[PDB]
Amino acid sequence: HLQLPRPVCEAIIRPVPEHRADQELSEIYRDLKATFGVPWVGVITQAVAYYRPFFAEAWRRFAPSAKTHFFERASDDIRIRSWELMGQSFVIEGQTDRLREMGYSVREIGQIRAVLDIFDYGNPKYLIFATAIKEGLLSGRTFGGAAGDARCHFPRSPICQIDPIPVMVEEHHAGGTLSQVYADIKQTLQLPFINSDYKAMARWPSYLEQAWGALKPCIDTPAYQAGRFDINARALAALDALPTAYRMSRDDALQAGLSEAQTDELIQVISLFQWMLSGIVLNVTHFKQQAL
Amino acid sequence: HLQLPRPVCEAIIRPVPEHRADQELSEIYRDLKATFGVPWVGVITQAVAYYRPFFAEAWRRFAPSAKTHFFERASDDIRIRSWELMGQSFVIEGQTDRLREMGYSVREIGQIRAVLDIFDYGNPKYLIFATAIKEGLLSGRTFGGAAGDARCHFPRSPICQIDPIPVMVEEHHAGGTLSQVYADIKQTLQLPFINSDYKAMARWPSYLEQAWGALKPCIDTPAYQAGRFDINARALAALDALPTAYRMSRDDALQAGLSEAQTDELIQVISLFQWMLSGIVLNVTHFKQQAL
Amino acid sequence: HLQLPRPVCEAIIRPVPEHRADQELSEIYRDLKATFGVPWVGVITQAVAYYRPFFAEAWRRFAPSAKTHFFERASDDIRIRSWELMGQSFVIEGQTDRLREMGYSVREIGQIRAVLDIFDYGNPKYLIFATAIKEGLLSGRTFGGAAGDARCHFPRSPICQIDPIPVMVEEHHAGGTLSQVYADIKQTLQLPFINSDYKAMARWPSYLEQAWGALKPCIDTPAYQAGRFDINARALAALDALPTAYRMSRDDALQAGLSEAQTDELIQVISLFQWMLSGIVLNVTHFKQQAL
Amino acid sequence: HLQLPRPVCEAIIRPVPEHRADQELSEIYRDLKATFGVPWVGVITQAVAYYRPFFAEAWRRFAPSAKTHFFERASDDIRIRSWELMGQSFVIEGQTDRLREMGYSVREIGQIRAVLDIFDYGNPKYLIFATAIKEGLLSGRTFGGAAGDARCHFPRSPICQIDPIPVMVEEHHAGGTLSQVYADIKQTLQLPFINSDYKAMARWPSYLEQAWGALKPCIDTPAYQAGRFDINARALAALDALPTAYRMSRDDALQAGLSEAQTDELIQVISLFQWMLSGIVLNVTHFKQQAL
Repeated sequence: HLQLPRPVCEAIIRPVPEHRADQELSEIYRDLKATFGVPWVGVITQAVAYYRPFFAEAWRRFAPSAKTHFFERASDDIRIRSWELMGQSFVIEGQTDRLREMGYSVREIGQIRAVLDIFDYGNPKYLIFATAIKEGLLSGRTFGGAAGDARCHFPRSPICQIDPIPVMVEEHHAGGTLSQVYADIKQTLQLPFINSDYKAMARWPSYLEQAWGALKPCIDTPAYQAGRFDINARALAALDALPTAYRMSRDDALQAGLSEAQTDELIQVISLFQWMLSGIVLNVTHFKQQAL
Repeated sequence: HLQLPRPVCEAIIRPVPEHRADQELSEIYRDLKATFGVPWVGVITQAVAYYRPFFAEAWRRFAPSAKTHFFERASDDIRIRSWELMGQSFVIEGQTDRLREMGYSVREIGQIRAVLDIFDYGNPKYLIFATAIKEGLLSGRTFGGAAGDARCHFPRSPICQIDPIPVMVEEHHAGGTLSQVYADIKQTLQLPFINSDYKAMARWPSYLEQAWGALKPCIDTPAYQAGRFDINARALAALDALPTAYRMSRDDALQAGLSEAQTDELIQVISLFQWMLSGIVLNVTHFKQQAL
Repeated sequence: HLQLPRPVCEAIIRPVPEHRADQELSEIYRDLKATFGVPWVGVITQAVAYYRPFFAEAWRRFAPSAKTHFFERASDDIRIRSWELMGQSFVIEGQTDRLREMGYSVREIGQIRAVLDIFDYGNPKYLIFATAIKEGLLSGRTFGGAAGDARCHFPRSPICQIDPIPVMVEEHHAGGTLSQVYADIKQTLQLPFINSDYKAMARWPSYLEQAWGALKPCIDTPAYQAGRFDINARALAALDALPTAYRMSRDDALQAGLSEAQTDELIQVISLFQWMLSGIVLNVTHFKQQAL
Repeated sequence: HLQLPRPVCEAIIRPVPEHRADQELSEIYRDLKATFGVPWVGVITQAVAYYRPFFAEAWRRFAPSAKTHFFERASDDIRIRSWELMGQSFVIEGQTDRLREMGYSVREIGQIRAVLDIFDYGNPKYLIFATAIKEGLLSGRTFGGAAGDARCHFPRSPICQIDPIPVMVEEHHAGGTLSQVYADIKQTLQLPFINSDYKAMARWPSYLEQAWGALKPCIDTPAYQAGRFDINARALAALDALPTAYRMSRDDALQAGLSEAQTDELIQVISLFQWMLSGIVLNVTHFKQQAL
């Protein structure tokens, strides 16, 4: 009965997407993408972006760890675990053939796998970042900092795809039918937003409904909820193990320039996204397992 | 009341899309795109591609002209005329303010214009090609070939975007309301196919539904049907003025490897697509005037 | 025996290249590239950009004309004339067989032509811009702006290559012998700088060694000097026919924030690049006819 | 005083570069790049590619292992080991200060690092592949295949740079000084060819002049020599642990269609490249530490 609570969330989330970002924000957005080695700024960071002096300083405190061999391996090990959990817990009778029947060519199915690959690789990095932000605020604690194995502090595996931004069907791009797929997900996952993951799948409307439609019955089953706690506890372990110490408390929030009250709302906001992220990692894993 | 007849189109169309093309075909596809200087193979040429040795040979007979200063200016003057025609015959309200209110940012509206630019540039080039193919078959005639102004034989203005293929929501990609928006168009336009320019617009569903919604009432008004005659007449004039003579008769079809039967079917296919291309040139013009 | 008088420029040129440009200036560079529809910022515009508030202002005033059918055709008509001129004045030996025998493959020779095309397309546009800036300052006149044919004000031929920036071997990149070919070019062309064109061709040092060596004997022959004057005059004529009036005189330069002392230097600097731009249009034409 | 014996190479090496590779071979070249996740076909694979039916068959059999977490981790640990090794064996002064003073902007130095990054990531993967071909042929043995940890069989970390092909100044591109730096490199490393990485560094000839000059004294110091053997041993150990069994014996090479004469020749060619990739791994590690 291992299970992860969806927090209270009073808070209005105010993402700054990349197509609206001003030049100052877009610089941090670029540093973020380059450092992780991902071609998309996640909604979580679009949302912490609203509290921009916090985001700026938090990222600055976190960026050194993100650049390390340790952080590459820690994220990669969360992807592997998800691949392990979902393969053991759920039946994946594939869908390459289902897609062929629908009309999809081998080229197209390639392009889809390539999109799911991006998020497969990128989400454990956002999860760990989310975790550090939320736990730093909540506990005021200093995390990581140990020397240990010197190879842990080495530069991460260096190749990366950072351009272009994946094609994403935003919520105001959406027509009616797709809007209902988008409402169906928000409700099912209990989120006020559509993940970048689904939006990029949505470029292929008929493909997204098929995939989501196979994933939906697995959400909040006990094995899913167990698996999600597991993924969550591993991001908590990566937080404890950062190569460069990370502290960003409520008081560092004030010093960064936020009111006490804005810090309270930020905590609700990051707690929501942090809870979202262990779930999307199972979610993306599922889509990718079907795709093979 | 000048009108140009929608022909009979008994014939099944069988386009080989780029994501399906094999190595041999993809190579002619690359030469096509490179010469015209467009990043997409048009449905017209996808469809004539089914009759591959005719398509191969016809393209060979036409490409010398396509590479010329003459052909660049003839295509460009067709765009200019359509801009001229639609600007006068139609009151087209600006509508970027609507898009803004729907939630589209200044950057997104930019990307949308960039897509319309592609087709605004490329469709006169496909229109003239489809005209050469059609009339060569019907009349057996040898068109152009005059020396004239030596500058007409000069290399065309050199710059092109060749990549990537635009993002198109193909018909099997399409979801619910979009399959009915696609249906709406097929019917209104009397076509069995959805054009590439709509599919590219389809990446922004909400933007398609009401760009199209604004254009639909214009189709087959007298000023529309007349503007279309004008565009069709000008492609016939560019056909007569080709700097390298083009002949591809019915008997060349047979020589190419086609049967009498297949050639009969090809004539129906090219006539339908040829008819389509003057309509789509006004259509794209309309979209693009809306988007100022 | 006709020729373009080389101006005297004692003035130091201080180009801001794209790889040192700050955010604000990159934003203007970007807009310049998107409107011209070329992938590179000219050394001409890099040197004017030093006197930044004047550059910013000459560009806002000129850009309305740059976006027009008139400006696209006028620039393109200068490319045609240079092709005509060099073709009739010079017997140019083909060099692709000699490239082949040096080791160059078909694709490579193709890459070489593609780069040449970029400058064959772009440079007349810079020539006209430079002419406008120079004459506006020398004469104080308002140029163009007559109503005339409505089509001249239409949007220009709409698709372009903006990315990536051409691979250019800068002077501080060059090793010994490439620094000697750069020295040669400078003295023969009478310039204190290396054009973007040669640096781009310099990606293939041996090809540049060849194409420059075949061009050089033709430099400042009578047929060159007369053709150059004619190219020049075409730019001056392009100036009087601009769709949207352009005035940027000394009084305007002062108002933009320049001193008296900086305006005299700017007049010198633009004067030297203006003279230059007639020569580079012919030079790449020779290049490009060598490579047929 | 440990050292890797250089093998006698009598054989003429005959690489098909990406810019000459035909359609069939380019499609093998593609798959190799999309599996390794690098944007370049290595010269080792270019030379084995001459023996094309053997090349196709050795890659079909090795590709199952290359697609695995094991292979990703194992290649990555070779990168980690060389960093560790050159770091504790050598005190390497920074060079970015001299690059600055030479004229290199912050972005250019950034670009150079990004190119170094590529090889830093890819080369271990080419080391291991080359090791499998050499040992397979020399010993007739089946390599890897034991079940072990299930995770080893999982899909590798799923993101890559596959385009564009790095800018590489080939030997028929090079001019005067470059040819002599290339000459220096060949004799110093005892190779009758230039590696992809020096030709890439060569886009910036003065950078290559500087980075190679700082390396060359270190070449064949005891420390270098001893470290190179270690890297070589770990490749040999990666070979015994391949997730999916690999056999490609001389007998196998006969079935693929090689004579006995070509197989002797192929054994000499792969042997010389096999020896070489242990060195290039240390070599670029050095450049990269020079450039921190």
